[PDB]
Amino acid sequence: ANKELEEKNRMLQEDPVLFQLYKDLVVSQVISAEEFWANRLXXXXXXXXXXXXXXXXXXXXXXXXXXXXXXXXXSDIIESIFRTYPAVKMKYAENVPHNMTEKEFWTRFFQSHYFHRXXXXXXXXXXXXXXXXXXXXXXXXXXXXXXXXXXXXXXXXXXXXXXXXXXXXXXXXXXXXXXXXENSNAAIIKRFNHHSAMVLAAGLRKQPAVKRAKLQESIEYEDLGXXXXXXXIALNLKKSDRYYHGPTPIXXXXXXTSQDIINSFQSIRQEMEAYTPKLTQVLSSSAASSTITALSPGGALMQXXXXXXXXXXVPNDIQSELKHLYVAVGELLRHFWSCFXXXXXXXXXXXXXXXXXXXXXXXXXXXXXXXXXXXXXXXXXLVSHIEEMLQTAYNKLHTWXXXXXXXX
Amino acid sequence: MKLNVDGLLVYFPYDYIYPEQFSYMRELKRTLDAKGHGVLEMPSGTGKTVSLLALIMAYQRAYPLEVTKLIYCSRTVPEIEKVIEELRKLLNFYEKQEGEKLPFLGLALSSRKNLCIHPEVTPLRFGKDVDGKCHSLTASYVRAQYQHDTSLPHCRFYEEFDAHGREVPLPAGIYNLDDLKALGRRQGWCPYFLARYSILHANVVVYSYHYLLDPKIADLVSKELARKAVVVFDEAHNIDNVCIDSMSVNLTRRTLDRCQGNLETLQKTVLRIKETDEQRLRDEYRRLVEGXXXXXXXXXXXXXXXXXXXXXXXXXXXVPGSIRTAEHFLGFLRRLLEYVKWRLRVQHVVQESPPAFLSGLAQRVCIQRKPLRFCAERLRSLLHTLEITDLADFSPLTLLANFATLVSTYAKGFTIIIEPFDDRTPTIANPILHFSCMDASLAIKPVFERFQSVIITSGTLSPLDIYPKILDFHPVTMATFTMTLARVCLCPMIIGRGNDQVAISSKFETREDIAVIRNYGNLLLEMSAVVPDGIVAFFTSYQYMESTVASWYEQGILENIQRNKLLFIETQDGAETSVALEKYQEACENGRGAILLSVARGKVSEGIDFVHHYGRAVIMFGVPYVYTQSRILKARLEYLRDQFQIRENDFLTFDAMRHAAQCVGRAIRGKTDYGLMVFADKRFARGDKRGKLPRWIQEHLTDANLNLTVDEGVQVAKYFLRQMAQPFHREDQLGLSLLSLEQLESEETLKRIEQIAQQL
Amino acid sequence: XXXXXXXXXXXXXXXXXXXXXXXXXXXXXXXXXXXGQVRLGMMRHLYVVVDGSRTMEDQDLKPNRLTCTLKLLEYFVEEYFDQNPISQIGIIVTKSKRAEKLTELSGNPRKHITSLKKAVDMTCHGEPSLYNSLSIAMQTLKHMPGHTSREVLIIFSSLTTCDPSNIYDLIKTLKAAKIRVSVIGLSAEVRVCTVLARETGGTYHVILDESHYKELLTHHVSPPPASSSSECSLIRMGFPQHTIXXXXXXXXXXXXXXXXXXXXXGGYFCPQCRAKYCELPVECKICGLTLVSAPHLARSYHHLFPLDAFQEIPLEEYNGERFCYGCQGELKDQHVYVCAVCQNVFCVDCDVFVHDSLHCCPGCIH
Ligand code: SF4
Ligand SMILES: [Zn+2]
Ligand SMILES: [Zn+2]
Ligand SMILES: [Zn+2]
Repeated sequence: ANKELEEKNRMLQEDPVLFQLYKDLVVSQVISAEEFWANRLXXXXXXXXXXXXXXXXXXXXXXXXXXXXXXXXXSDIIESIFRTYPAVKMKYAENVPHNMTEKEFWTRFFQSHYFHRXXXXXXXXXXXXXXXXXXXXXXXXXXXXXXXXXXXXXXXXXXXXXXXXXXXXXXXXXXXXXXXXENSNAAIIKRFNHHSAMVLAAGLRKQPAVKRAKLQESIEYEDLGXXXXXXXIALNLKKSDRYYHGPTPIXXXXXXTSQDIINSFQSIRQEMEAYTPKLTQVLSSSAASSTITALSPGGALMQXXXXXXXXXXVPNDIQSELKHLYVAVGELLRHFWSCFXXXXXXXXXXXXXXXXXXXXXXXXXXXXXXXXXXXXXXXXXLVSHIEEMLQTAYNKLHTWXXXXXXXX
Repeated sequence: MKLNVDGLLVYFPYDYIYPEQFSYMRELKRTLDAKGHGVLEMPSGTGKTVSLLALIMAYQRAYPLEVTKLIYCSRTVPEIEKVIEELRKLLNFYEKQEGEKLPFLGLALSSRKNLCIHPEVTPLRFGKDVDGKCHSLTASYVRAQYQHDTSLPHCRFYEEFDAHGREVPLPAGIYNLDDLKALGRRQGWCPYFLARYSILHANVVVYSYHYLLDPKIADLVSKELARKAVVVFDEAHNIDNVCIDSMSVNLTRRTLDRCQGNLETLQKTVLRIKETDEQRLRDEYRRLVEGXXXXXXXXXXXXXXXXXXXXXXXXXXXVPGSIRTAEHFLGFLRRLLEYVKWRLRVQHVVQESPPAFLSGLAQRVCIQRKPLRFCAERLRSLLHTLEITDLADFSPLTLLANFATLVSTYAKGFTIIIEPFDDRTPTIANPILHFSCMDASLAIKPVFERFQSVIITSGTLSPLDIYPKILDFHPVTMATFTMTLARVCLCPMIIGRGNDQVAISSKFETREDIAVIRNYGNLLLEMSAVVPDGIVAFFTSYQYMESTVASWYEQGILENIQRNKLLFIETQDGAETSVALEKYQEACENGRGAILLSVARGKVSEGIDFVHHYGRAVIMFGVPYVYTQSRILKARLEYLRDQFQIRENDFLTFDAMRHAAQCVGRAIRGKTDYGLMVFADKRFARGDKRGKLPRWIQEHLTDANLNLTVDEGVQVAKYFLRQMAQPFHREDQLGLSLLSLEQLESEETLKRIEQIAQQL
Repeated sequence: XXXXXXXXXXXXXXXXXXXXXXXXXXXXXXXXXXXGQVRLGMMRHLYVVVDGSRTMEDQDLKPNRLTCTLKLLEYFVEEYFDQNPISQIGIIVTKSKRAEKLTELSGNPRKHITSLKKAVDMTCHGEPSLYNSLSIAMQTLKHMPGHTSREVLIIFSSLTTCDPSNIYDLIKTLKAAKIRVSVIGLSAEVRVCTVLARETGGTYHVILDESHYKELLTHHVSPPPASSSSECSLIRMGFPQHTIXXXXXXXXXXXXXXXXXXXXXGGYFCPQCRAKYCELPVECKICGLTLVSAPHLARSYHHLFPLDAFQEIPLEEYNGERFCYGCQGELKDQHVYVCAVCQNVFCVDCDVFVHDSLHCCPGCIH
């Protein structure tokens, strides 16, 4: 199957920048197309990671009308009927040309059992309704209540069930008295029971143990037993002084001998007794003139800073070149430093590292070719940052090689 | 937690209690000091089963004289399993505290549906067919034929239990139905007959109502056990309904046609066995003349069918009349069958008292009273005699014979009502015959005679003034326990006001009124848009739920309810309801919203309980009145006017409110559970109907909440859920609605618990 | 309909003042703050999942819930990047049974607040999807390194949690993938969000007011403590110095940027790959190193040697120190707050200022 081709293509189309990259790498003779599309897995799971289950009113969401016998084109409705009623699935397997069309087929779909909730001999959905009745009788006879373990067993929730002979309420189920509207109302009851059972089973994909389980569940009380609180692992820090003076490096802090403490206490207790000259002592004017000389733009504390001399000469097309280059080298170093970090000491990962080495060397060749084709226009714009990144890739490759040869 | 309950230590199987708990424990110490019955009412907040089993085990641990055996009685088999496992928790606590010095035989017991092993009986789904095949594979005579041959059918379970199993009592192990089946698999036995044989050695036995109150099943707890027995009913609202279901008998034209076919089959059997054998018929005539049909009754384990449906004190000890020759007894049943068939032919509703039916008998087909009493004994002895195998085939005639017994025994309390057509039928060929009873007291009367102290207990019982006035009942304690709360825990609202200001009701008597059903659907829609995780919606009748969910479809409502939550409508299949319940409980846990709408009479709301997040907002639609039923209601009400003194409009309101507050008060499990519980029609505000809801719901029914609108009720629901979805941790309860070890010993707490509980 | 009877009067001159003072005092409340000497998750890839449901358009708040929620998330991104600098945020709007990664996991408030100012203008159609939103958050938060307390915050309103698959196997997976999910809920308690919160490890909360919802988001600003499960690794870090255009660009390295950019003369390098970054702190886009200026470690040192409680006493009570040790002012109210270690005197203004902003006692420094 040509799946991958169609994926990498669809992407290249939607993502022209990625297309660019794909050319700048594969077409540039640095690596091969298979590797690039191979290790570039980034997509969604499914159309929505699942579909929309038939919530309810799958016949009555936009009922019988993609605007009775109106248009029928809603995707949620047709997919929910495809899940919900597999008799309609098999009928869609049968009568789809082969001599009817979706107009006539869905016009014969809004018939009884499906939109009107009736029960009668009718058109082409009659055998489908008979198979649905056989599925109900298989759920009732070939199957039963699974969790009839300690509750919900409505057939045998009475230890002594007899016939209609020796009782009081013997006129419960009458073999006579079958009417038309009454049987229709019972049919509506059966169709809604089956509809909700198919919804719950479609949203659910394919002994004393269960009985004691249901008994011990229904007996217990949440009050009269144990509590509901998980844990909290106590973090009692050992050496919190490492937190107090943090990652700041040790400054040169050498306060001298404690004789200086006594000397300084003496001098500053004598100092702050006699106080407040305000006119005289505060500023000499020559110091203020030298301060204005300093804060003027050619003196000290004006660092000749905030200059930031730039090289805006040929902006736009060189910016496009650098967009292509940083995208390409980002993908290259993405693969390199993604496989690189842990050595992953086997032969498959080392072979992927060797393919990374080949892509690295040809990437350096393509980068030198792009620098020669770009920077020989007006002699500016150092591209040497990309060469720093690729030189560090070169360096980690040779340093890993010497490290693993020491680890031989 | 080691409670002092004013005489005794009690090991409570949780290291915390409620104050309601200890009030209940005081009052039950009071009921077991003086040997009297007592009716309690602990609401559904506490573990009333936990407390109840704790104190009965405290007495049985502390006093081996007055109380021999506890007979718990909970009504459905999952509640049997729940009470057994809470007893098993308490024994595990009891053995953690001391060590293996337990000896304590807890024991469940239900039936051959739930304790049979045999892989040819087991795939049968029905009770009578399991009873028939168990009567096939073991009996009094098939067991003997196997005993002197080899290839004749046998279970290998009952035979091996007969070989060794009736000399080793079950050592001190609390057994469920599953554990008891496993022990039956293990050594190779019948756990059914093991359970029945080990009734004699137990200390707590937990079976159903119909296994105690039926006179034709409960022949297995004798007098000497009952003189020191404590019986505890649980969930005992419909005790009177269980009694009226337990002694009334329904006859149908299909039953009489299959009785005629049965009569011809048994005639042919008498002919061919007259061609076969004669000597045991001589022994039959001996044990009729000599004894009172008790010759081969000593070895009678699986030869017992349903016994005589007269009560334990109204049976006789005489010789069965002109009945003795089985040819003449087939003529006797032939006469009785043809007269009841001719009586059923009447095409209008006819009420009679049973002496009028006996006089119509004794005049027009010459059958007197005492040979009509002994018909049950005669058909049981005859049907034991003729070696016949599958007794399910003989279900109608036994019914008819048992019906004969009731007609020839009771009078002035019971009523024979003939219906040519039912109420929802009219003019379809179903003529049926209710021998209906309306004395509730005549079925619990031997339960109060034999037993020491029976304890009716439920979460809802209201009012307590009427259960002595129906059951011929005089208790020691008539107690109601008030819901003491540190957090509102519930709010009942009476949404009796439509959004158009239409009076919400069900006055139309199930014949649809359109705008009221519209406002019901609007209530369900907007309450769906507010409430989380499962809404339970009880209607009035299945015809009315049928009609309502019909007219929620033609009217454009029900798709919107689908948009908010997932419906699971009810049906009267036994298996479809269980599947709808299972999907309803798998939709309250897999993210979405689920809403179960049912009928407030059926089995959906009897056992199947809705716990912390399965029903948040129990929407009681309508006031549940028994409206479909016949003159059985009119006749039971005429009886309660006449011979008891309880009014018409009093008993109807009592019955409607016990069903409504029965179906509402299941939503709450503990103090840390919150249930919105709305009542939707105006009648619940009218003083007498509100006056018969229990006290623990009237306490939290505010006059502002009384007769809310739909949208005012929706805003009260929103404020309720927002104020009651916050962290309500255990530390908010140790003051008010919880008690520690050392919070009990303070006498101020004792003054508080004196103030909580009240009596009536 | 008769609230007008709420105003009583005994002397009626100061009694209406007493009723108004009781009402104005009952219209306010104080916060509940918790202290711990426990391990915290300080590198913290948090990931915000907002509803875009139908129930976002409901008007329980003073504007509709979308607008208020989005305003407090703008405040949340602001205070979270103001307090935890290493960490990151990603925003998913969950809309129409599908999940949409609206803003990817990054560490600068400009893109997130720009996207929220965009996301005011949305529609909020359909039912949410907790499955797909937790799936996208898991899909990105698989491969963050193990020492990161990977956290998801679901601001969740509606009740029908319309998933397309089973969401207990996600909770088992996210339990095993040591992620931590906390849900702030609107209008209700939902059992599935309760199971998700109590099983993944998070905390579930439901909203009364504006003020309570601000208290909940302020509760989720601070780094929540770690379980017994999360890895305690040692991430390799890089501390690049700032580099201006060296000596009036005498042999400089003129670059564009590394993530509409101008010609960068100088700035921040990297000590691993030697690239060119304008802003610090930024995770290395082509190496995997994390780059830290190191006051960005000092901006979150108060979590590790934390504060203590102030002994709060209202009455007069032995106070021979009449003036505030905070700012040298008299104590004209009946609230005096005294520290634990030094036991000096502080007023209410110094209380709120020390416990919210300065994060240290001024006495204990001396
Ligand atoms: S004798 Fe035992 S094994 Fe045989 S059918 Fe009866 S219960 Fe089952
Ligand atoms: Zn780098
Ligand atoms: Zn201090
Ligand atoms: Zn101050």
